[PDB]
Amino acid sequence: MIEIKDKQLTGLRFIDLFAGLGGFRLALESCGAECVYSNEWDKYAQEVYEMNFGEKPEGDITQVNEKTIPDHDILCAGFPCQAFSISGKQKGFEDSRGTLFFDIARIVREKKPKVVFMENVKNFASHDNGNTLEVVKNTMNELDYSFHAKVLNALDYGIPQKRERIYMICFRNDLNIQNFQFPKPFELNTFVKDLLLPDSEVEHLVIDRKDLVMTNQEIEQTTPKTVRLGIVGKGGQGERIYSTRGIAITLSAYGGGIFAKTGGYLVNGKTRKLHPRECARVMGYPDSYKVHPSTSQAYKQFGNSVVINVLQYIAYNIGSSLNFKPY
DNA sequence: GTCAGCGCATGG
DNA sequence: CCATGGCTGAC
Ligand SMILES: Nc1ncnc2c1ncn2[C@@H]1O[C@H](CSCC[C@H](N)C(=O)O)[C@@H](O)[C@H]1O
Repeated sequence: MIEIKDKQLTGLRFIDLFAGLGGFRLALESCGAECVYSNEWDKYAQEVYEMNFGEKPEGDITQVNEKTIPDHDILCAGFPCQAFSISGKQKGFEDSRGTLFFDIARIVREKKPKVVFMENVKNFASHDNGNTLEVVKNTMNELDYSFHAKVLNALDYGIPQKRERIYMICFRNDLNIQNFQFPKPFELNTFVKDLLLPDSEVEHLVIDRKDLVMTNQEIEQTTPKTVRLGIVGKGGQGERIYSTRGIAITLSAYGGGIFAKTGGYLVNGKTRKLHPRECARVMGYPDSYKVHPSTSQAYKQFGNSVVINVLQYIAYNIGSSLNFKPY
């Protein structure tokens, strides 16, 4: 993560829905806001959260009466993406994992917060011939909010990962906010090779396979794109090998392949997958964040999360717009 | 609960 | 043509 000296959000409160690791929390707290409620039902997510923040998130959102919730100013929520991802069955709202959005709607109507800030995958904006996005747009307008959405590739903001996501911000109609804007991009100056650990700590992650085919030569100069050097088996998800001089591919939570959830990389002549910590780093997490003791669960948790750095820049821009109230 | 081989939509 | 991003069955 980046460091914010001008704390544009001091004195405001928010809630953490579908918390996971608490990615939304680090982002907002670094700016000066305060967390007053949280909610996440996965047994293990509940453990890491407690370990790093010191409180236990409430359970199942579908059975929590909306009137218990504390008063707040910003509702943070990165709802489930398996029903909308380009790697799935694309069942949208017909999937019981796809109807969460409406519980958000339910909560919003009662507490009328100043800002709603959500996140989801690139394909959300194109699913069902574009109908799905309209539905979120119209429901938000009807509840008296404005709607702002855009797709941002992580490599345009300092993190070497090809992760494209749609971000959605909604201000309450009576505040009259007319100058919010999405941060401007910049040149990358960090690559996969600048975050790896020493060879003595990753020795157990190596893999020697004899169905290894080489389709390209290792490059000699840095670039901001994924460079495939080889393949194993048939070359499907988790069977592709890239270079440490380019950038990482999207980390996932239920992935397959011999190089599951992270991908394979050629390091100093040997091929291997990434360490939980090297995963924490390509997601922009700080070396002080204690990860879960069970390696397996740790991989899944990272593949489900958000990048910290992008959430930060957008967070700042939000506060700036709320703070401009001239005579 | 963990592992690994898959199979096809979408965007050039 | 060419490359990327969860589901399902096995123990
Ligand atoms: N019905 C429900 N009630 C509560 N939490 C739920 C839920 N359905 C799914 N979840 C949890 O929703 C999360 C969505 S992914 C979000 C990750 C989070 N943004 C990050 O910063 O790490 C998963 O952890 C899932 O276990």
